[PDB]
Amino acid sequence: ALYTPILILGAIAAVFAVVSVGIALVIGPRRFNRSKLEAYECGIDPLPPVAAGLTGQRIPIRYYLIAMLFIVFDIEIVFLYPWAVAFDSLGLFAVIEMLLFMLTVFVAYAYVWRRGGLNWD
Amino acid sequence: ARTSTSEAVVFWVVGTVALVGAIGVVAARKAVYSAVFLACTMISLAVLYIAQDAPFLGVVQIVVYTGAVMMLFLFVLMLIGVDLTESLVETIKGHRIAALIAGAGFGILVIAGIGNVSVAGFSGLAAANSGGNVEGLAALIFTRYLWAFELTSALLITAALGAMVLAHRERFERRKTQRELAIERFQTGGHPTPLPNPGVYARHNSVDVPARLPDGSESPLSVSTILPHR
Amino acid sequence: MTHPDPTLFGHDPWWLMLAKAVAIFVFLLLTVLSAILIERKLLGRMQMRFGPNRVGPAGLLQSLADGIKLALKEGLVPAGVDKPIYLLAPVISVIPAFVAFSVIPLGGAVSVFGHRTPLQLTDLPVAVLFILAATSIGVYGIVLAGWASGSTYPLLGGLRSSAQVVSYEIAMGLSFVAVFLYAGTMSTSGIVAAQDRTWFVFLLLPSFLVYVVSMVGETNRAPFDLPEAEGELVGGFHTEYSSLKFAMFMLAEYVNMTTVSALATTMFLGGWHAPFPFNLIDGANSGWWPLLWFTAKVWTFMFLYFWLRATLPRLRYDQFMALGWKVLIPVSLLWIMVVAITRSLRQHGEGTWAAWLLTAAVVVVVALIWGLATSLRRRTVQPPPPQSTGAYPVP
Amino acid sequence: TPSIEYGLLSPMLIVFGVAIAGVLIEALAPRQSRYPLQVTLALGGLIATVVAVVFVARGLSGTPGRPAVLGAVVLDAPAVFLQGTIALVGILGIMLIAERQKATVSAGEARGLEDFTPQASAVAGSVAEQLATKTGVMQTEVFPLTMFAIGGMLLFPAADDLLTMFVALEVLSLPLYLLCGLARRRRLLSQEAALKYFLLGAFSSAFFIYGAAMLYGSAGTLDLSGIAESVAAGSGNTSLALLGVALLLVGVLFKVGAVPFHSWIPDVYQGAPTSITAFMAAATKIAAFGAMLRIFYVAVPALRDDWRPVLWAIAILTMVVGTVTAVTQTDVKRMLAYSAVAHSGFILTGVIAANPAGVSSTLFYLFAYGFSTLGAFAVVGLIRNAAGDEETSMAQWAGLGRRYPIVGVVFSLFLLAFAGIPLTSGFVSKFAVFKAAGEGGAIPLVIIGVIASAVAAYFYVRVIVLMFFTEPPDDAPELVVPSGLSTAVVTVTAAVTFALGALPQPLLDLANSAETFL
Amino acid sequence: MNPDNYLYLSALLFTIGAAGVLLRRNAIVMFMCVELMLNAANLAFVNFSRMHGQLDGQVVAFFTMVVAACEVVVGLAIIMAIFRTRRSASVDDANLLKH
Repeated sequence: ALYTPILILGAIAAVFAVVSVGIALVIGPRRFNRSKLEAYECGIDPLPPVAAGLTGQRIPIRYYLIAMLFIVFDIEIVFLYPWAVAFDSLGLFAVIEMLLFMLTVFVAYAYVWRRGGLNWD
Repeated sequence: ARTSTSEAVVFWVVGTVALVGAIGVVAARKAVYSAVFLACTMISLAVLYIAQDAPFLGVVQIVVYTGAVMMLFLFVLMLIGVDLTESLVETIKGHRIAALIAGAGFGILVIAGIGNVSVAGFSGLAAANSGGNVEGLAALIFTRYLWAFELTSALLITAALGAMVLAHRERFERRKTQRELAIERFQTGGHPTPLPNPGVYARHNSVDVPARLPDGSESPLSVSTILPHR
Repeated sequence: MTHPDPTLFGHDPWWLMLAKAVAIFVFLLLTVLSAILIERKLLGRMQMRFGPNRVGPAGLLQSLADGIKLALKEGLVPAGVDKPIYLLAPVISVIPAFVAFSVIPLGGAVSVFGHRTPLQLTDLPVAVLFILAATSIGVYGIVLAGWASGSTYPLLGGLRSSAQVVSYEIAMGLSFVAVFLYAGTMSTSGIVAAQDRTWFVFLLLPSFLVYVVSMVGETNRAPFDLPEAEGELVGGFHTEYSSLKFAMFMLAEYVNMTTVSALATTMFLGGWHAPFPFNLIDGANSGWWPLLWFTAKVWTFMFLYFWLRATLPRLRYDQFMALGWKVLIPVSLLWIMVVAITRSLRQHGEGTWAAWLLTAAVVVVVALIWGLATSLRRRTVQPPPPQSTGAYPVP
Repeated sequence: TPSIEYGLLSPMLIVFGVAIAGVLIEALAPRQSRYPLQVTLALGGLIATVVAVVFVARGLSGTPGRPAVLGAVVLDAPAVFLQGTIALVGILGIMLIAERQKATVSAGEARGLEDFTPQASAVAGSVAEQLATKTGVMQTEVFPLTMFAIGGMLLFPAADDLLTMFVALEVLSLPLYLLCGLARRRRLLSQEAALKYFLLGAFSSAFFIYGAAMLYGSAGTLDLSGIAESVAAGSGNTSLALLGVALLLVGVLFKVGAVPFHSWIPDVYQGAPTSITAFMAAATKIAAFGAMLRIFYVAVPALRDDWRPVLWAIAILTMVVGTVTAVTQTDVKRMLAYSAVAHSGFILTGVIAANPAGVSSTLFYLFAYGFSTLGAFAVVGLIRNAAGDEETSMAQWAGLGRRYPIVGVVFSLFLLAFAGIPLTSGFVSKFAVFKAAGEGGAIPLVIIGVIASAVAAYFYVRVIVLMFFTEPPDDAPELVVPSGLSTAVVTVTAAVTFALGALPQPLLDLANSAETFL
Repeated sequence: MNPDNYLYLSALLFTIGAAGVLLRRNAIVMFMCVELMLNAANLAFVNFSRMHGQLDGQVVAFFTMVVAACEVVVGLAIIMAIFRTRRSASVDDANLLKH
């Protein structure tokens, strides 16, 4: 229990959104046009159906390193929440424990930063 | 031991989503579809964690795996492709059948080993969550499991070191700056000032269209190097 | 004590919790329909215009008119799109946006038709992180809309949405920690109750700033409206979307604005407690007035949003991410450490030692950040050499 | 509040703090000063770790042992023995890893004799990689990573609960996943090895965690002693206990390399940096077998009649497929990999003993075999093709001993030890495990191990034939002795393999005193 | 609904994850399948912890998620290096070491 209001609000939202998309597709004019249905390219003809030999199959991101670091850091930061909420109940022992853990995280972060890991985007 | 029929409904719908999501992860031939299916499965498992009297675990599941599947989607776009539809055709002679058999057998055997267990006593979690689910997790993590919590830092550091050593590219492979490019015998402008635009024709103005030289031939420079002519 | 208050939450009759959900839904709809018109009129004023003032009296219907127009408009489904995901993306953006707002305290307990119930749809032991999870799911709508549209500009917009997450997610998560630390809970009712003595904005100012920046980022609002970036990507991810699907994207963005501003109020501005000028007034925190105060604070955040739009360019998303990982994350992490040590010392009687630390720590941060700003980087200069092209003589 | 036995946890704490300090050295130390500090910081730390362990050994003289962190870590005699072994093997491994190139005419000497590519993020053979090699840059991040592995491998024997073992398994595996892909030459092979090892290690760790889940379900706790009390007390779910034991065994057997799970080792040991190959083939085997000893002698002894028959088969397969597959292997590195596969089964025989002699024999076997394997892989690293690539094809080794009698003799000693000929620690080692197995009722395993050793002696001996009994070919590989560190590793290792075979009672008394778990 | 059903689901999910690692060449897909196995283990821990009236398994799920994140990042690093050298993320292509 205690979650069924969240489910009611989610159900209201999902019905609202699904019916919204249905209205989008159903209400208003509809006329087939190959030009209308073609990709937007600022008015220029979009590439042939076979976009090109190779072509935009793969998109490099310049922050792959920061994305990888984000994975680990985001997961590792969730340990703070139980520590934060249990603070004043765990005592100085936990304070020192998390200070050491956060210093370890800081060392990781400083190694990443000072060695240019955060720079290429 | 039978949990509330509401929990039954939640399990059935959500675990249906989770099982279908895993199946799509394995079966979807577009990697982006597989990523989305993984996100669905993670969300469903988070819902199950909440339903099993594990609020914080489920919520953290949603959060962290939203992040994780976003990054895995980025890496799918980088390393695999934007909408590449992989063949999924067995390349190792008979490997597909052997893998299906082994997976099914392992699943059947694990189900057999699990068998009926809950009938042997299912102590609800209320006595534990009382006082705060997160409070209980904090009590355990920083009291009994403090050493493992500390070693998670080693895991994090090792991941960072691996990323930096294998992924980060030092100065030698650093891409030249726009500032750098403009320089060096006035690069990028001395040379075909701004390379000639693709040709514009009636019925064809796309970038793949090569421009026409005075004699009527097609200028190779007008069309980019990467395009497959036209 | 153990929030959510078990004597208040989880005991609504089915119809009453249905009505509270319906009221929250209608409130969010009217709040978005307001925010649209109010933002346009306030931007006009900040640019010396009147903004919309014709459609209906005083231009009231302009937001409603735009919504109905988008409804009455052709439902486009371009060829070359992943039809399923292309149609789902607005739904994935919308549902979580509405869901997140469920655990937002719009008031204290009130006796509606005898039933004592909160002016709040419900509350959870981990409510704040539940909002975070809903908002994080919502970004899948943006990213999958960008990707599924099968066009270069939507693709770039969706990639910018992914980068946007990589920038703001960790900063937001860390910004929550200090509030949890002073509150001793993750429920929003508990976080508001813990603010009876004083609002955490004064106590947790660094956390407030980090959270607000990560917020403006999370909603994709200027100067971090990068996924759209109409000046660069035309329409970003919501290119190729028209009619109610685009309308749903924008409604999702505005509901995210409302949700995150309501959270900011909840966990930094005493939630629904009346401001200082009405703090001393009798019953200012009882009955329906708390709803007025909550809406007032939320709309001050809305004003901050509009003001940011009207007075800042948009960063390049790499610059924004460098902000997040070089300023927001380090600052939030060091603030969490400093606040933890401060509370531990105060609980151990050290007293002044904490004040010397706290004040000093920020004083150090305010320096080193400026170090990354002007005193050590981003304030240098250089020269360059000429080429063979017979360049003139620079006086 | 929790009570932390710092004196007990001292070795692991020292190693992990040293790893953190090494990452700091990478973070805020200038390039030219990084390597001198790291090799300084690493080796000293491990030496300190060694020192710590011996004092901890003195600490456990009276009591059999003690837990440290409210369970989750128990320093008992087997734990300190395995931790000391891993510390020594780590010292040797880091002496191998720190070996720099043999400065010929230029100052570009940069940790290349260690076989580490100057910039692992670069495309192999790219102009960037070539320019980095010319500039003599080294990714010193290796030293912390290695240390982290040791830290994990120090804990993994000493972990006293499922969660700590799983965390330690990941902590030791991830560094090795990364290290396997940093080789200086044959970079394609090293990268493939890293990918294979990561994929299969992640698979095995998934099995490990799922088995931990099943054991926890059966027992209602994840401290090993609690699991033992549950299974012995008969209160828990026996079927779940068995399934969890099996799934956990899957992971631990992957870590040691049993035949059903060994397939990675040939490729990974071939393609990984020779230094990292030497380091891992000892350290990971030691840590995995220590953990498996703990699980089968602390966590789940009562279910012996249930898991004995399984290990039996595995051991059989391990000895047979591991040895037979090696008979016709033509690459020295891959042959040593299959030799390690076979010796995993040899160890597993003494684990199957399920008696104190089993533990003593296993500990001695791990010590002696880890040392011997580390030495053999270091020697295989010393042999070079004319192009610089480590010559590993057995044909190029013809007459290698004749051209280099000292290294030939040392490598022949290592091979004889692996075969288990007497006067080598390898004999005493195999004898101990076989004696434990027979005394434990597993004589048939002793017979099968006898047969497997007879088969393996052939491929151990063919290499000696190539070294000494054949004239060197026209293009014989030369012996490069990059630095005195590698020489010290080879000398210490061979000297151990020989002394510990002639007069093994030292360290065999210590193995005996480490026959009981807490 | 018998709580044991969750375990079956976990068993199924792990199974599918296992099958994925055997059937899909793309290294990213393999990583997602490994994540599926780890999450199935988490589900088993959560159910068992609910059964035993203690949060231990819920704690273990956190550490499993941490390990999953670190493993995924390490695999991503290895795959990035391999992709740079080869421009392919297929595991089958890493076949040089054999026999």
